[PDB]
Amino acid sequence: SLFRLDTSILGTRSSTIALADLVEREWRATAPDPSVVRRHLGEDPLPATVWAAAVAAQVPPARRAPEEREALSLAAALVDELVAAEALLLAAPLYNFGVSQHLKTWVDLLLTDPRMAAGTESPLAGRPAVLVTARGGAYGPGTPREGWDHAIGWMRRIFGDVWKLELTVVERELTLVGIDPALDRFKELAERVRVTTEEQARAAGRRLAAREGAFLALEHHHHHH
Amino acid sequence: SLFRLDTSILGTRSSTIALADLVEREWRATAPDPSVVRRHLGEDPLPATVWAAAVAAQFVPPARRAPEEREALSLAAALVDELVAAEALLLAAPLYNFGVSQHLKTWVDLLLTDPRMAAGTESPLAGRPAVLVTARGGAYGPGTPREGWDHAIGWMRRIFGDVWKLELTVVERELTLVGIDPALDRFKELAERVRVTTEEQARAAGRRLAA
Ligand SMILES: Cc1cc2nc3c(=O)[nH]c(=O)nc-3n(C[C@H](O)[C@H](O)[C@H](O)COP(=O)(O)OP(=O)(O)OC[C@H]3O[C@@H](n4cnc5c(N)ncnc54)[C@H](O)[C@@H]3O)c2cc1C
Ligand SMILES: Cc1cc2nc3c(=O)[nH]c(=O)nc-3n(C[C@H](O)[C@H](O)[C@H](O)COP(=O)(O)OP(=O)(O)OC[C@H]3O[C@@H](n4cnc5c(N)ncnc54)[C@H](O)[C@@H]3O)c2cc1C
Repeated sequence: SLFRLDTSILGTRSSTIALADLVEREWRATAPDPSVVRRHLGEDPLPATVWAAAVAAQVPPARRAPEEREALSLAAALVDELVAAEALLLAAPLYNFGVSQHLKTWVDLLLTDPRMAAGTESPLAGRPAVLVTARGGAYGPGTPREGWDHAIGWMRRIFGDVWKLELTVVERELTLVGIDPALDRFKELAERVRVTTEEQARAAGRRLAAREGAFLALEHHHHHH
Repeated sequence: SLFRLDTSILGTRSSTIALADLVEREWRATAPDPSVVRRHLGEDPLPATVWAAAVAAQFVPPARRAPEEREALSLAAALVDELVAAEALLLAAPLYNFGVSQHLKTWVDLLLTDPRMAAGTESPLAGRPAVLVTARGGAYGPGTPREGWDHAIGWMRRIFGDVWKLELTVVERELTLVGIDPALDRFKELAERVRVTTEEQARAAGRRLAA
C-alpha cells in the first residue's frame, strides 16, 4: 500500500493536495497494491501537548501517567502506519520560510517510539518516498530567496539521511503568481512551471508504482571481485 | 520591560532556561525597567488548530466570522501586543530532531497572521534589541559529522533578523549531552570550555540589553 501524508491548511484549493493527487492517481493505475492509507495533519493536526508527554515517558512503563501512556500509544500507531507502507507520499507546502508546524509535530512524536529512537536502524530504510512541496515565490540559486526555504533541507535530512528513504522531490514554485500583484512579471514562467511540475508528479507516481519490479530486476549488488 | 519566550519541554532540567536565566538576571539587576513578561510555550503550548483558523478567518467576511476564527485572530493580536510592548526580547529555543521547535514555529506562524506582521509591512520590531539562546546536545561545528545538521538556527536568524529586523545577538551552547550520552565522553574538556564561554556570552548579552 501507499501511505499519503498531507499538511496543507488551505483545504480544497491546496496546490500540494493537487500535485499529490497526480502522484496517487498513477500509483492507483499501475501499483501491484493500489491501496492508499492517508493522514491529513492540516485538517486533523496532532495535539500540541502529546510530544512533551511522550518525551517524559520515553521511564520504566507501568509508572507512566495517563497522558504519557496516551502519548506513546499514539506515537506507536503513527509508526505502525509508516512501517505498513511499501512507499510514502508526503505533501509539505512552504509556510513562513520554514517547516510545517504539523509535519514537525508528527516527526517529533514518531521519534519517541522505540523503533524510531536514536541509535536504531530505520524501519523504513531503502523504501521509496515522493515528497511534494510548493512555494509562493522562486527560491533557486541566483534568486533573492536562495537559502530562504529552511524546510526542504530538514525534510531531506529526516526522510533521506535519518530514515534512509529513496526520496524523489517534486517542487512547484510561483504558486502566488496571479495572487500577489508584485509577482506579475512571473506570469508566463509560472504557467510553464505548473505544466512541467504536474507532469513530474505523474512521472513520480509511475516510478513509485514500478519500484518493486525495478528492485527485483537489479543484479548488481556491489559484491567484491 | 523585557519579553522572555521559553520553548524547552525538559522543565527544571532545561539548559536553554538556565542560559536565558543568565541574561534575565542582568536585566532585573540593572535595567531601569527590570519588569519581565514571560511566555513558556514548552509548558503552555499554543493549540495545534489556532494557526489554520487565523489563516481561514482571513478569507471570511469579518461580520461572518465564526468564534474560533475571531478568537484565533484575537490571540494573534495579543501575541504581537506582547512583542510590541517590550523594549527588548529574550528568546530561548533548543535544537530538537535537527529542526525548529514545534512550539516556536506555531507561535511565529500565528504572529504572522496579524496585520502588523503582514508581508510588505515594515516590522513593528525593527531595530529592537533581542538575544537568542539555543542549545544542542552534540557538536555541529565546521568539519564535524553534524555540520549543516542544525536546520533550526538559520530559520530563527531569518525570522528574527531578516524579517523582523531585530538587532539580534545569538548565544549557542553545544555539547549539552556530554555527561549523559556515553558516545560523547571524548568531548568532556571541550564541553566545559563551551559552557564557560557561552555562560559569559549570555551574561555579556544581558549587560548589553540592560545598559
Ligand atoms: C501562512 C502562509 C505562509 C506562507 N509562507 C510562504 C513562504 O514563506 N514562502 C513562500 O514562497 N510561499 C509562502 N506561502 C505561499 C504558499 O507556499 C503557497 O500558497 C503554496 O502553494 C501552499 O501550498 P498549499 O498546498 O497549502 O496550497 P496553495 O498553493 O496555496 O493552493 C491555493 C491556491 O491559491 C493560492 N492561494 C490562495 N489563497 C492563499 C493563501 N492565503 N496563501 C497562499 N496561497 C494562497 C495558492 O498559492 C494556490 O495557487 C505561504 C502561504 C501561507 C498561507
Ligand atoms: C526530543 C529531543 C530531541 C533532540 N534532538 C536533538 C538533535 O537533533 N540534535 C542535538 O544536538 N540535540 C538534540 N537534543 C538534545 C537537546 O538539543 C539538548 O539536550 C538541549 O540542551 C535541549 O535544551 P533544553 O533547554 O530543552 O534543556 P537540556 O539541555 O536538555 O537540559 C537537560 C540536561 O540534561 C541533558 N538531557 C538529559 N536527558 C535529556 C533528554 N531526554 N533530551 C535532551 N537532553 C537531555 C541535556 O543535554 C542537558 O544537559 C534533543 C533532545 C530532545 C529531548
